[PDB]
Amino acid sequence: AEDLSKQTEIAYGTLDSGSTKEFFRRSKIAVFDKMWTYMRSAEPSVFVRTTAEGVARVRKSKGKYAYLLESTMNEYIEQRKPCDTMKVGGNLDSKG
Amino acid sequence: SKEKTSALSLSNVAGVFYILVGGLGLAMLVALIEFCYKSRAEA
Amino acid sequence: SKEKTSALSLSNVAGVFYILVGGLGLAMLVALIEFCYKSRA
Amino acid sequence: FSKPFMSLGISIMIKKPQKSKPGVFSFLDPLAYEIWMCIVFAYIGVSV
Amino acid sequence: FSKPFMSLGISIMIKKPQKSKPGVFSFLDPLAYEIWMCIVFAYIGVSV
Amino acid sequence: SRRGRALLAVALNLLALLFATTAFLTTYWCQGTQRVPFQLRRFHTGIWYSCEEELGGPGEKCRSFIDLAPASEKGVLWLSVVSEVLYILLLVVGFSLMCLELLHSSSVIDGLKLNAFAAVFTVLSGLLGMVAHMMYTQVFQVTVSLGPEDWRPHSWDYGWSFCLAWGSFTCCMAASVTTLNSYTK
Amino acid sequence: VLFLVSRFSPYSTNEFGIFNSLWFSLGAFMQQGCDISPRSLSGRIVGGVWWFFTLIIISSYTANLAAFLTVERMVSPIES
Amino acid sequence: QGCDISPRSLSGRIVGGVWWFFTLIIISSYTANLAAFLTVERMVSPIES
Repeated sequence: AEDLSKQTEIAYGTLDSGSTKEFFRRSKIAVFDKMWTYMRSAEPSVFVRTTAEGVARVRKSKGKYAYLLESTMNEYIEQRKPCDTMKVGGNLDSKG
Repeated sequence: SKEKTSALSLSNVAGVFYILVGGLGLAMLVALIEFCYKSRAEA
Repeated sequence: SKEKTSALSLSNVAGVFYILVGGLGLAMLVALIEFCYKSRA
Repeated sequence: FSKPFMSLGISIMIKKPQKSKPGVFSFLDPLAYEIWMCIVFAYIGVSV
Repeated sequence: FSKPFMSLGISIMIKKPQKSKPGVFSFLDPLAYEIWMCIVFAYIGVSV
Repeated sequence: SRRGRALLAVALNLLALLFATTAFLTTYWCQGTQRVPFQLRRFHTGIWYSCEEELGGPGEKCRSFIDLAPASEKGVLWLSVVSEVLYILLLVVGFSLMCLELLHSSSVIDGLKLNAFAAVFTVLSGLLGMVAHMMYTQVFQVTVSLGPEDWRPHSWDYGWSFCLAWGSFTCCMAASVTTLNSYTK
Repeated sequence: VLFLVSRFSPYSTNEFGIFNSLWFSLGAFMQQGCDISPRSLSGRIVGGVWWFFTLIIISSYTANLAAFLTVERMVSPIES
Repeated sequence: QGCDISPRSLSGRIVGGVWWFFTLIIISSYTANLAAFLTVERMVSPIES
Protein backbone atom coordinates (compact mmCIF):
# COMPACT_ATOMS: atom_id res chain seq x y z
CA ALA A 1 0.00 0.00 0.00
CA GLU A 2 3.03 2.27 0.29
CA ASP A 3 3.65 1.50 -3.38
CA LEU A 4 0.24 2.96 -4.23
CA SER A 5 1.32 6.02 -2.25
CA LYS A 6 4.60 6.90 -3.99
CA GLN A 7 3.23 6.03 -7.44
CA THR A 8 0.39 8.00 -9.00
CA GLU A 9 0.28 6.23 -12.36
CA ILE A 10 -2.10 3.44 -11.27
CA ALA A 11 -5.52 4.42 -9.97
CA TYR A 12 -6.95 2.85 -6.81
CA GLY A 13 -10.37 3.07 -5.17
CA THR A 14 -12.89 1.58 -2.77
CA LEU A 15 -16.65 1.13 -2.58
CA ASP A 16 -18.77 4.27 -2.29
CA SER A 17 -20.81 3.24 0.77
CA GLY A 18 -18.84 0.93 3.03
CA SER A 19 -16.63 0.70 6.08
CA THR A 20 -13.55 0.65 3.86
CA LYS A 21 -14.18 4.20 2.65
CA GLU A 22 -15.01 5.05 6.27
CA PHE A 23 -11.60 3.72 7.29
CA PHE A 24 -9.31 6.03 5.31
CA ARG A 25 -11.10 9.21 6.40
CA ARG A 26 -10.49 8.58 10.11
CA SER A 27 -6.91 7.41 9.62
CA LYS A 28 -3.89 8.97 11.30
CA ILE A 29 -1.36 6.76 9.49
CA ALA A 30 1.08 8.72 7.32
CA VAL A 31 0.60 6.55 4.23
CA PHE A 32 -3.15 6.06 4.70
CA ASP A 33 -3.67 9.81 5.01
CA LYS A 34 -2.00 10.23 1.62
CA MET A 35 -4.23 7.57 0.08
CA TRP A 36 -7.47 9.18 1.26
CA THR A 37 -6.55 12.55 -0.23
CA TYR A 38 -5.71 10.94 -3.57
CA MET A 39 -9.12 9.28 -3.64
CA ARG A 40 -10.59 12.79 -3.51
CA SER A 41 -8.02 15.24 -4.92
CA ALA A 42 -6.82 13.81 -8.25
CA GLU A 43 -10.12 12.43 -9.42
CA PRO A 44 -11.93 11.31 -12.44
CA SER A 45 -14.56 9.04 -10.83
CA VAL A 46 -12.50 6.78 -8.57
CA PHE A 47 -15.19 5.09 -6.49
CA VAL A 48 -17.64 2.53 -7.87
CA ARG A 49 -21.23 1.66 -7.06
CA THR A 50 -20.99 -1.81 -5.50
CA THR A 51 -18.40 -4.61 -5.34
CA ALA A 52 -19.21 -6.15 -8.74
CA GLU A 53 -18.63 -2.81 -10.47
CA GLY A 54 -15.28 -2.55 -8.71
CA VAL A 55 -14.21 -5.96 -9.99
CA ALA A 56 -15.45 -5.04 -13.47
CA ARG A 57 -13.27 -1.93 -13.54
CA VAL A 58 -10.21 -4.07 -12.78
CA ARG A 59 -10.89 -6.33 -15.77
CA LYS A 60 -11.53 -3.35 -18.03
CA SER A 61 -8.84 -0.79 -17.15
CA LYS A 62 -6.04 -3.32 -17.82
CA GLY A 63 -3.86 -2.79 -14.76
CA LYS A 64 -4.53 0.92 -14.35
CA TYR A 65 -7.24 0.49 -11.69
CA ALA A 66 -6.66 -1.19 -8.33
CA TYR A 67 -9.67 -1.92 -6.14
CA LEU A 68 -9.34 -1.94 -2.35
CA LEU A 69 -11.73 -4.33 -0.63
CA GLU A 70 -12.00 -7.07 1.98
CA SER A 71 -9.47 -9.89 2.12
CA THR A 72 -12.23 -12.49 2.09
CA MET A 73 -13.55 -11.13 -1.21
CA ASN A 74 -10.09 -10.55 -2.68
CA GLU A 75 -9.41 -14.28 -2.54
CA TYR A 76 -12.72 -15.59 -3.89
CA ILE A 77 -12.66 -13.30 -6.94
CA GLU A 78 -9.10 -14.53 -7.47
CA GLN A 79 -10.30 -18.16 -7.45
CA ARG A 80 -13.20 -17.71 -9.90
CA LYS A 81 -13.62 -17.28 -13.67
CA PRO A 82 -12.33 -15.51 -15.77
CA CYS A 83 -9.41 -15.54 -13.26
CA ASP A 84 -8.02 -12.07 -13.85
CA THR A 85 -7.35 -10.73 -10.33
CA MET A 86 -4.65 -11.37 -7.75
CA LYS A 87 -4.02 -10.43 -4.12
CA VAL A 88 -1.01 -8.17 -3.59
CA GLY A 89 0.31 -6.67 -0.40
CA GLY A 90 -0.51 -7.63 3.13
CA ASN A 91 -3.65 -7.09 5.14
CA LEU A 92 -3.62 -3.42 6.09
CA ASP A 93 -5.95 -3.33 9.10
CA SER A 94 -7.57 -6.21 10.95
CA LYS A 95 -11.29 -6.91 11.19
CA GLY A 96 -13.39 -9.86 12.26
CA SER B 1 12.04 -4.27 -0.25
CA LYS B 2 11.67 -3.06 -3.84
CA GLU B 3 15.25 -3.82 -4.89
CA LYS B 4 15.12 -6.49 -7.59
CA THR B 5 17.19 -7.01 -10.72
CA SER B 6 16.42 -9.11 -13.77
CA ALA B 7 19.27 -8.21 -16.11
CA LEU B 8 23.01 -8.48 -16.45
CA SER B 9 24.71 -5.75 -14.44
CA LEU B 10 28.09 -4.11 -14.84
CA SER B 11 29.52 -6.05 -11.90
CA ASN B 12 29.08 -9.43 -13.62
CA VAL B 13 31.25 -8.37 -16.58
CA ALA B 14 33.45 -5.96 -14.63
CA GLY B 15 36.81 -7.68 -14.98
CA VAL B 16 36.65 -7.64 -18.76
CA PHE B 17 36.81 -3.85 -18.54
CA TYR B 18 39.57 -4.29 -15.97
CA ILE B 19 41.45 -6.38 -18.51
CA LEU B 20 40.55 -3.79 -21.15
CA VAL B 21 41.71 -0.75 -19.16
CA GLY B 22 44.71 -2.76 -18.01
CA GLY B 23 45.27 -3.76 -21.62
CA LEU B 24 45.42 -0.14 -22.75
CA GLY B 25 47.81 0.89 -19.98
CA LEU B 26 50.34 -1.79 -20.86
CA ALA B 27 49.89 -0.93 -24.54
CA MET B 28 50.82 2.74 -24.17
CA LEU B 29 53.88 1.75 -22.14
CA VAL B 30 55.28 -0.47 -24.90
CA ALA B 31 54.65 2.33 -27.42
CA LEU B 32 57.02 4.39 -25.29
CA ILE B 33 59.55 1.53 -25.13
CA GLU B 34 59.43 1.03 -28.90
CA PHE B 35 59.70 4.78 -29.57
CA CYS B 36 62.84 4.99 -27.44
CA TYR B 37 64.24 2.04 -29.38
CA LYS B 38 63.67 3.92 -32.63
CA SER B 39 65.36 7.07 -31.30
CA ARG B 40 68.29 4.83 -30.36
CA ALA B 41 68.77 3.95 -34.04
CA GLU B 42 68.12 7.50 -35.25
CA ALA B 43 70.98 8.78 -33.08
CA SER C 1 0.84 -25.82 -14.54
CA LYS C 2 -0.20 -23.65 -17.51
CA GLU C 3 3.17 -22.70 -18.95
CA LYS C 4 4.46 -23.16 -22.49
CA THR C 5 7.15 -22.07 -24.95
CA SER C 6 6.95 -19.47 -27.69
CA ALA C 7 8.57 -18.41 -30.92
CA LEU C 8 9.94 -14.89 -31.04
CA SER C 9 7.26 -12.54 -32.27
CA LEU C 10 7.97 -9.57 -34.49
CA SER C 11 7.61 -7.15 -31.59
CA ASN C 12 10.46 -8.78 -29.66
CA VAL C 13 13.10 -7.74 -32.19
CA ALA C 14 11.04 -4.91 -33.72
CA GLY C 15 13.49 -2.30 -32.49
CA VAL C 16 16.43 -3.58 -34.52
CA PHE C 17 14.66 -3.09 -37.86
CA TYR C 18 13.92 0.46 -36.76
CA ILE C 19 17.57 0.85 -35.81
CA LEU C 20 18.27 -0.62 -39.25
CA VAL C 21 16.09 1.72 -41.32
CA GLY C 22 16.88 4.59 -38.96
CA GLY C 23 20.48 3.79 -39.74
CA LEU C 24 19.66 3.78 -43.45
CA GLY C 25 18.11 7.25 -43.43
CA LEU C 26 21.17 8.60 -41.66
CA ALA C 27 23.37 6.92 -44.27
CA MET C 28 21.47 8.74 -47.00
CA LEU C 29 21.76 12.04 -45.13
CA VAL C 30 25.56 11.97 -44.84
CA ALA C 31 25.77 10.85 -48.49
CA LEU C 32 24.53 14.29 -49.50
CA ILE C 33 26.83 16.39 -47.33
CA GLU C 34 29.94 14.37 -48.18
CA PHE C 35 28.90 14.94 -51.78
CA CYS C 36 28.75 18.62 -50.82
CA TYR C 37 32.08 18.64 -48.95
CA LYS C 38 33.94 16.94 -51.79
CA SER C 39 32.40 19.20 -54.45
CA ARG C 40 33.41 22.45 -52.73
CA ALA C 41 37.06 21.38 -52.62
CA PHE D 1 -20.44 -11.74 19.45
CA SER D 2 -18.34 -14.82 19.80
CA LYS D 3 -14.63 -14.69 19.06
CA PRO D 4 -13.67 -14.13 15.40
CA PHE D 5 -13.81 -17.36 13.44
CA MET D 6 -12.23 -15.58 10.48
CA SER D 7 -9.65 -12.82 10.29
CA LEU D 8 -9.67 -10.40 7.36
CA GLY D 9 -8.45 -6.99 6.26
CA ILE D 10 -8.40 -4.37 3.57
CA SER D 11 -6.31 -5.74 0.72
CA ILE D 12 -5.43 -4.59 -2.76
CA MET D 13 -6.94 -6.21 -5.85
CA ILE D 14 -5.10 -5.77 -9.15
CA LYS D 15 -5.06 -7.51 -12.51
CA LYS D 16 -3.11 -10.72 -13.06
CA PRO D 17 0.14 -9.49 -14.61
CA GLN D 18 0.01 -10.93 -18.10
CA LYS D 19 2.76 -10.50 -20.62
CA SER D 20 2.52 -6.95 -21.90
CA LYS D 21 3.62 -5.64 -25.22
CA PRO D 22 7.36 -6.25 -25.49
CA GLY D 23 9.10 -2.91 -25.51
CA VAL D 24 10.16 -0.87 -28.51
CA PHE D 25 13.77 -1.25 -27.33
CA SER D 26 13.30 -4.71 -25.82
CA PHE D 27 16.20 -6.27 -27.73
CA LEU D 28 18.66 -4.86 -25.19
CA ASP D 29 16.77 -6.26 -22.21
CA PRO D 30 19.62 -8.63 -21.12
CA LEU D 31 22.42 -6.13 -20.65
CA ALA D 32 21.30 -3.26 -18.47
CA TYR D 33 21.68 0.42 -19.27
CA GLU D 34 24.89 0.69 -17.26
CA ILE D 35 26.66 -1.55 -19.77
CA TRP D 36 25.41 -0.22 -23.13
CA MET D 37 26.65 3.22 -22.13
CA CYS D 38 29.94 1.80 -20.88
CA ILE D 39 30.56 -0.31 -23.99
CA VAL D 40 30.20 2.85 -26.10
CA PHE D 41 32.52 4.60 -23.64
CA ALA D 42 34.93 1.69 -24.10
CA TYR D 43 34.27 1.68 -27.84
CA ILE D 44 35.58 5.23 -28.14
CA GLY D 45 38.57 4.78 -25.85
CA VAL D 46 40.02 1.69 -27.51
CA SER D 47 39.57 3.35 -30.89
CA VAL D 48 41.32 6.56 -29.78
CA PHE E 1 -11.14 -12.35 26.83
CA SER E 2 -11.92 -9.15 25.02
CA LYS E 3 -11.94 -8.92 21.27
CA PRO E 4 -8.44 -9.34 19.77
CA PHE E 5 -6.52 -6.09 19.87
CA MET E 6 -4.13 -7.54 17.32
CA SER E 7 -4.26 -10.53 15.00
CA LEU E 8 -1.30 -12.80 14.39
CA GLY E 9 -0.23 -16.25 13.29
CA ILE E 10 2.68 -18.54 12.60
CA SER E 11 5.06 -17.04 10.06
CA ILE E 12 8.29 -18.18 8.43
CA MET E 13 11.62 -16.74 9.57
CA ILE E 14 14.59 -16.97 7.20
CA LYS E 15 17.82 -15.05 6.72
CA LYS E 16 17.67 -11.92 4.58
CA PRO E 17 19.30 -12.57 1.18
CA GLN E 18 22.51 -10.57 1.12
CA LYS E 19 24.10 -8.85 -1.85
CA SER E 20 24.78 -11.30 -4.65
CA LYS E 21 28.46 -10.33 -4.82
CA PRO E 22 29.84 -11.84 -8.04
CA GLY E 23 33.51 -10.93 -7.79
CA VAL E 24 35.66 -9.02 -10.23
CA PHE E 25 36.44 -12.20 -12.14
CA SER E 26 32.95 -13.67 -12.37
CA PHE E 27 33.10 -13.88 -16.16
CA LEU E 28 35.78 -16.60 -16.08
CA ASP E 29 33.47 -18.80 -13.95
CA PRO E 30 31.79 -21.11 -16.54
CA LEU E 31 35.06 -22.70 -17.59
CA ALA E 32 37.15 -24.13 -14.78
CA TYR E 33 40.58 -22.69 -14.06
CA GLU E 34 42.27 -25.86 -15.28
CA ILE E 35 40.77 -25.07 -18.68
CA TRP E 36 41.65 -21.35 -18.78
CA MET E 37 45.30 -22.10 -18.07
CA CYS E 38 45.41 -24.91 -20.61
CA ILE E 39 43.90 -22.64 -23.26
CA VAL E 40 46.87 -20.32 -22.75
CA PHE E 41 49.44 -23.13 -22.81
CA ALA E 42 47.85 -24.62 -25.92
CA TYR E 43 47.84 -21.14 -27.40
CA ILE E 44 51.63 -21.02 -27.15
CA GLY E 45 51.78 -24.57 -28.51
CA VAL E 46 49.95 -23.90 -31.76
CA SER E 47 51.72 -20.55 -32.13
CA VAL E 48 55.06 -22.36 -32.00
CA SER F 1 20.51 0.80 -75.14
CA ARG F 2 19.94 3.71 -72.76
CA ARG F 3 16.30 3.89 -73.86
CA GLY F 4 15.70 0.30 -72.76
CA ARG F 5 17.31 0.48 -69.32
CA ALA F 6 15.48 3.74 -68.65
CA LEU F 7 12.19 2.18 -69.76
CA LEU F 8 12.69 -0.72 -67.35
CA ALA F 9 12.98 1.56 -64.31
CA VAL F 10 9.75 3.31 -65.31
CA ALA F 11 7.87 0.06 -65.93
CA LEU F 12 8.81 -1.40 -62.55
CA ASN F 13 7.89 1.78 -60.67
CA LEU F 14 4.60 1.79 -62.58
CA LEU F 15 4.00 -1.63 -61.04
CA ALA F 16 5.04 -0.19 -57.67
CA LEU F 17 2.45 2.48 -58.42
CA LEU F 18 -0.04 -0.34 -58.96
CA PHE F 19 0.87 -2.85 -56.23
CA ALA F 20 1.18 -0.34 -53.39
CA THR F 21 -2.13 1.27 -54.31
CA THR F 22 -3.86 -2.08 -54.80
CA ALA F 23 -2.75 -2.94 -51.27
CA PHE F 24 -3.85 0.43 -49.94
CA LEU F 25 -7.38 0.31 -51.37
CA THR F 26 -8.11 -3.34 -50.54
CA THR F 27 -9.20 -4.52 -47.11
CA TYR F 28 -8.15 -8.18 -47.50
CA TRP F 29 -4.83 -8.01 -45.62
CA CYS F 30 -5.62 -10.47 -42.82
CA GLN F 31 -8.00 -13.29 -43.76
CA GLY F 32 -9.21 -14.35 -40.32
CA THR F 33 -12.11 -16.47 -39.10
CA GLN F 34 -14.19 -16.33 -35.91
CA ARG F 35 -16.42 -18.98 -34.37
CA VAL F 36 -19.47 -18.16 -32.26
CA PRO F 37 -21.04 -20.90 -30.06
CA PHE F 38 -19.10 -23.40 -33.79
CA GLN F 39 -20.62 -21.10 -36.41
CA LEU F 40 -17.49 -19.62 -37.98
CA ARG F 41 -17.55 -16.59 -40.28
CA ARG F 42 -14.75 -15.68 -42.67
CA PHE F 43 -13.47 -12.11 -42.72
CA HIS F 44 -10.72 -9.75 -43.86
CA THR F 45 -9.34 -6.50 -42.46
CA GLY F 46 -7.20 -3.82 -44.06
CA ILE F 47 -5.69 -0.64 -42.71
CA TRP F 48 -8.82 1.50 -42.45
CA TYR F 49 -12.00 -0.60 -42.29
CA SER F 50 -12.50 -4.05 -40.78
CA CYS F 51 -15.37 -5.75 -42.60
CA GLU F 52 -16.69 -9.18 -41.64
CA GLU F 53 -19.05 -11.28 -43.74
CA GLU F 54 -22.40 -12.04 -42.16
CA LEU F 55 -23.72 -15.57 -42.46
CA GLY F 56 -25.32 -16.12 -45.85
CA GLY F 57 -26.17 -12.61 -46.99
CA PRO F 58 -24.68 -9.38 -48.33
CA GLY F 59 -22.25 -9.31 -45.40
CA GLU F 60 -19.38 -6.82 -45.09
CA LYS F 61 -20.29 -5.36 -41.71
CA CYS F 62 -17.56 -2.73 -41.55
CA ARG F 63 -16.07 -1.45 -38.31
CA SER F 64 -13.40 1.21 -38.60
CA PHE F 65 -10.02 -0.32 -37.75
CA ILE F 66 -9.06 2.75 -35.68
CA ASP F 67 -11.38 2.64 -32.67
CA LEU F 68 -11.10 -1.12 -32.16
CA ALA F 69 -7.32 -0.83 -31.58
CA PRO F 70 -6.03 -0.23 -28.04
CA ALA F 71 -5.33 3.29 -26.87
CA SER F 72 -1.52 3.11 -26.78
CA GLU F 73 -1.31 1.29 -30.11
CA LYS F 74 -3.77 3.66 -31.77
CA GLY F 75 -1.36 6.59 -32.05
CA VAL F 76 1.26 4.04 -33.04
CA LEU F 77 -1.09 3.03 -35.87
CA TRP F 78 -1.49 6.64 -37.01
CA LEU F 79 2.26 6.75 -37.59
CA SER F 80 1.83 3.80 -39.94
CA VAL F 81 -0.99 5.49 -41.85
CA VAL F 82 0.93 8.78 -41.99
CA SER F 83 3.99 6.97 -43.34
CA GLU F 84 1.90 4.92 -45.79
CA VAL F 85 0.45 8.11 -47.27
CA LEU F 86 4.06 9.31 -47.14
CA TYR F 87 5.00 6.14 -49.03
CA ILE F 88 2.49 6.41 -51.87
CA LEU F 89 3.18 10.13 -52.27
CA LEU F 90 6.97 9.75 -52.43
CA LEU F 91 6.55 6.91 -54.92
CA VAL F 92 4.47 9.19 -57.17
CA VAL F 93 7.15 11.85 -56.62
CA GLY F 94 9.57 9.09 -57.56
CA PHE F 95 7.57 7.82 -60.54
CA SER F 96 6.84 11.24 -62.03
CA LEU F 97 10.58 11.93 -61.95
CA MET F 98 11.05 8.65 -63.79
CA CYS F 99 8.91 10.25 -66.49
CA LEU F 100 11.64 12.89 -66.79
CA GLU F 101 14.10 10.04 -67.42
CA LEU F 102 12.39 9.81 -70.81
CA LEU F 103 14.33 11.83 -73.38
CA HIS F 104 11.00 12.76 -74.96
CA SER F 105 10.87 14.93 -71.82
CA SER F 106 12.97 18.05 -71.06
CA SER F 107 16.59 17.54 -72.22
CA VAL F 108 19.91 15.75 -71.95
CA ILE F 109 21.47 18.73 -70.15
CA ASP F 110 21.11 18.31 -66.34
CA GLY F 111 18.85 15.30 -66.97
CA LEU F 112 21.43 12.93 -65.53
CA LYS F 113 21.08 14.75 -62.20
CA LEU F 114 17.33 14.19 -62.52
CA ASN F 115 17.97 10.44 -62.50
CA ALA F 116 20.39 10.64 -59.58
CA PHE F 117 17.55 12.37 -57.74
CA ALA F 118 15.16 9.73 -59.06
CA ALA F 119 16.31 6.51 -57.37
CA VAL F 120 16.76 8.50 -54.16
CA PHE F 121 13.08 9.44 -54.43
CA THR F 122 12.24 5.73 -54.61
CA VAL F 123 14.73 4.45 -52.02
CA LEU F 124 13.78 7.03 -49.39
CA SER F 125 10.19 6.09 -50.21
CA GLY F 126 10.65 2.34 -49.80
CA LEU F 127 12.53 2.63 -46.51
CA LEU F 128 9.60 4.59 -45.11
CA GLY F 129 7.39 2.07 -46.87
CA MET F 130 8.79 -1.09 -45.32
CA VAL F 131 8.51 0.37 -41.81
CA ALA F 132 4.92 1.41 -42.59
CA HIS F 133 4.04 -2.25 -43.03
CA MET F 134 6.22 -3.23 -40.07
CA MET F 135 4.43 -0.60 -38.00
CA TYR F 136 1.13 -2.15 -39.06
CA THR F 137 1.92 -5.80 -38.35
CA GLN F 138 3.12 -5.37 -34.76
CA VAL F 139 -0.08 -3.45 -34.04
CA PHE F 140 -2.15 -6.27 -35.54
CA GLN F 141 -0.31 -8.81 -33.37
CA VAL F 142 -1.60 -6.94 -30.32
CA THR F 143 -5.19 -6.86 -31.59
CA VAL F 144 -5.22 -10.63 -31.96
CA SER F 145 -4.11 -10.88 -28.34
CA LEU F 146 -5.70 -8.23 -26.12
CA GLY F 147 -6.73 -5.13 -28.08
CA PRO F 148 -10.40 -5.00 -29.12
CA GLU F 149 -13.65 -5.96 -27.38
CA ASP F 150 -13.98 -9.76 -27.36
CA TRP F 151 -13.63 -10.47 -31.09
CA ARG F 152 -10.39 -12.42 -31.47
CA PRO F 153 -9.68 -14.33 -34.69
CA HIS F 154 -9.12 -18.06 -34.91
CA SER F 155 -6.45 -17.29 -37.55
CA TRP F 156 -4.22 -14.22 -37.84
CA ASP F 157 -2.92 -15.24 -41.27
CA TYR F 158 -1.85 -12.64 -43.81
CA GLY F 159 -4.11 -12.74 -46.86
CA TRP F 160 -3.48 -11.50 -50.36
CA SER F 161 -2.47 -7.87 -51.14
CA PHE F 162 -0.06 -8.11 -48.23
CA CYS F 163 2.22 -10.08 -50.52
CA LEU F 164 1.42 -7.33 -53.02
CA ALA F 165 2.45 -4.83 -50.35
CA TRP F 166 5.97 -6.25 -50.19
CA GLY F 167 6.18 -6.58 -53.96
CA SER F 168 5.86 -2.84 -54.51
CA PHE F 169 8.70 -2.36 -52.03
CA THR F 170 10.55 -5.09 -53.92
CA CYS F 171 9.92 -3.35 -57.25
CA CYS F 172 11.14 -0.03 -55.84
CA MET F 173 14.52 -1.59 -55.13
CA ALA F 174 14.68 -3.48 -58.42
CA ALA F 175 14.00 -0.26 -60.32
CA SER F 176 16.47 1.88 -58.37
CA VAL F 177 19.35 -0.37 -59.37
CA THR F 178 18.24 -0.36 -63.01
CA THR F 179 18.64 3.41 -63.16
CA LEU F 180 22.00 3.27 -61.37
CA ASN F 181 23.91 0.56 -63.23
CA SER F 182 23.07 2.41 -66.45
CA TYR F 183 24.24 5.53 -64.60
CA THR F 184 27.70 3.96 -64.61
CA LYS F 185 27.93 1.83 -67.78
CA VAL G 1 21.37 1.43 -50.15
CA LEU G 2 25.00 0.30 -50.09
CA PHE G 3 24.84 0.10 -53.89
CA LEU G 4 23.11 3.48 -54.05
CA VAL G 5 25.78 5.25 -51.99
CA SER G 6 28.85 3.78 -53.69
CA ARG G 7 27.92 5.23 -57.11
CA PHE G 8 28.08 8.83 -55.82
CA SER G 9 31.20 10.66 -54.45
CA PRO G 10 32.16 7.42 -52.64
CA TYR G 11 34.65 6.15 -55.20
CA SER G 12 39.69 5.45 -58.01
CA THR G 13 37.21 2.75 -58.98
CA ASN G 14 33.64 2.01 -57.86
CA GLU G 15 33.75 -1.68 -56.95
CA PHE G 16 30.51 -2.05 -54.94
CA GLY G 17 28.21 -3.03 -57.79
CA ILE G 18 24.84 -4.64 -57.17
CA PHE G 19 26.42 -8.05 -57.68
CA ASN G 20 28.96 -7.08 -55.02
CA SER G 21 26.63 -5.23 -52.66
CA LEU G 22 24.55 -8.36 -52.20
CA TRP G 23 27.73 -10.32 -51.56
CA PHE G 24 29.02 -7.99 -48.88
CA SER G 25 25.70 -8.01 -47.05
CA LEU G 26 25.37 -11.78 -47.19
CA GLY G 27 28.92 -11.96 -45.86
CA ALA G 28 28.00 -9.57 -43.09
CA PHE G 29 24.81 -11.44 -42.23
CA MET G 30 26.39 -14.89 -41.94
CA GLN G 31 29.27 -13.33 -39.92
CA GLN G 32 31.86 -14.62 -42.38
CA GLY G 33 32.82 -11.28 -43.89
CA CYS G 34 34.51 -10.63 -47.20
CA ASP G 35 37.73 -9.06 -48.40
CA ILE G 36 35.84 -6.02 -49.66
CA SER G 37 35.04 -3.27 -47.19
CA PRO G 38 33.33 0.13 -47.49
CA ARG G 39 35.75 3.05 -47.55
CA SER G 40 33.51 6.12 -47.47
CA LEU G 41 31.70 7.24 -44.32
CA SER G 42 28.22 6.81 -45.78
CA GLY G 43 29.23 3.31 -46.83
CA ARG G 44 30.71 2.56 -43.41
CA ILE G 45 27.43 3.47 -41.69
CA VAL G 46 25.28 1.23 -43.91
CA GLY G 47 27.96 -1.41 -43.44
CA GLY G 48 27.99 -0.56 -39.75
CA VAL G 49 24.29 -0.61 -38.91
CA TRP G 50 23.69 -3.88 -40.79
CA TRP G 51 26.35 -5.41 -38.55
CA PHE G 52 24.34 -4.43 -35.47
CA PHE G 53 21.30 -5.98 -37.10
CA THR G 54 22.99 -9.31 -37.67
CA LEU G 55 24.38 -9.35 -34.14
CA ILE G 56 20.98 -9.19 -32.49
CA ILE G 57 19.11 -11.51 -34.86
CA ILE G 58 21.69 -14.30 -34.70
CA SER G 59 21.94 -14.00 -30.92
CA SER G 60 18.16 -14.01 -30.73
CA TYR G 61 18.13 -17.13 -32.90
CA THR G 62 20.60 -19.07 -30.75
CA ALA G 63 18.91 -18.12 -27.50
CA ASN G 64 15.42 -19.02 -28.66
CA LEU G 65 16.69 -22.35 -29.96
CA ALA G 66 18.16 -22.81 -26.50
CA ALA G 67 14.69 -21.96 -25.24
CA PHE G 68 12.96 -24.72 -27.19
CA LEU G 69 15.50 -27.35 -26.27
CA THR G 70 15.46 -26.54 -22.57
CA VAL G 71 11.66 -26.62 -22.26
CA GLU G 72 11.56 -29.83 -24.30
CA ARG G 73 14.21 -31.17 -21.91
CA MET G 74 11.85 -30.39 -19.03
CA VAL G 75 8.60 -31.96 -20.28
CA SER G 76 8.89 -35.02 -17.93
CA PRO G 77 5.93 -37.20 -19.05
CA ILE G 78 3.72 -38.81 -16.41
CA GLU G 79 5.64 -41.27 -14.26
CA SER G 80 3.10 -41.88 -11.48
CA GLN H 1 37.04 -17.78 -39.92
CA GLY H 2 36.80 -15.31 -42.79
CA CYS H 3 39.05 -16.48 -45.59
CA ASP H 4 40.91 -13.86 -47.61
CA ILE H 5 40.10 -15.61 -50.89
CA SER H 6 36.56 -14.88 -52.02
CA PRO H 7 34.37 -16.24 -54.83
CA ARG H 8 33.64 -13.89 -57.71
CA SER H 9 31.59 -15.81 -60.29
CA LEU H 10 27.84 -16.14 -59.79
CA SER H 11 27.99 -19.92 -59.58
CA GLY H 12 30.89 -19.45 -57.21
CA ARG H 13 28.77 -17.13 -55.08
CA ILE H 14 25.70 -19.37 -55.01
CA VAL H 15 27.94 -22.11 -53.62
CA GLY H 16 29.56 -19.78 -51.09
CA GLY H 17 26.17 -18.21 -50.42
CA VAL H 18 24.22 -21.33 -49.50
CA TRP H 19 27.09 -22.94 -47.59
CA TRP H 20 27.36 -19.83 -45.42
CA PHE H 21 23.77 -20.38 -44.32
CA PHE H 22 24.64 -24.01 -43.59
CA THR H 23 27.15 -22.90 -40.99
CA LEU H 24 24.86 -20.34 -39.40
CA ILE H 25 22.34 -23.01 -38.48
CA ILE H 26 24.68 -25.81 -37.42
CA ILE H 27 26.88 -23.67 -35.18
CA SER H 28 23.76 -22.13 -33.68
CA SER H 29 22.25 -25.57 -33.30
CA TYR H 30 25.37 -26.81 -31.54
CA THR H 31 25.58 -23.84 -29.19
CA ALA H 32 21.88 -24.06 -28.37
CA ASN H 33 21.92 -27.77 -27.66
CA LEU H 34 24.93 -27.66 -25.31
CA ALA H 35 22.83 -25.20 -23.35
CA ALA H 36 20.15 -27.88 -23.18
CA PHE H 37 22.55 -30.36 -21.57
CA LEU H 38 24.22 -28.24 -18.93
CA THR H 39 20.98 -26.59 -17.83
CA VAL H 40 18.76 -29.62 -17.39
CA GLU H 41 20.52 -32.98 -17.09
CA ARG H 42 18.65 -36.28 -17.00
CA MET H 43 20.59 -39.24 -15.62
CA VAL H 44 19.18 -42.39 -17.20
CA SER H 45 19.34 -45.92 -15.84
CA PRO H 46 21.19 -48.64 -17.79
CA ILE H 47 18.40 -51.22 -17.42
CA GLU H 48 14.63 -50.81 -17.05
CA SER H 49 13.30 -54.38 -17.35
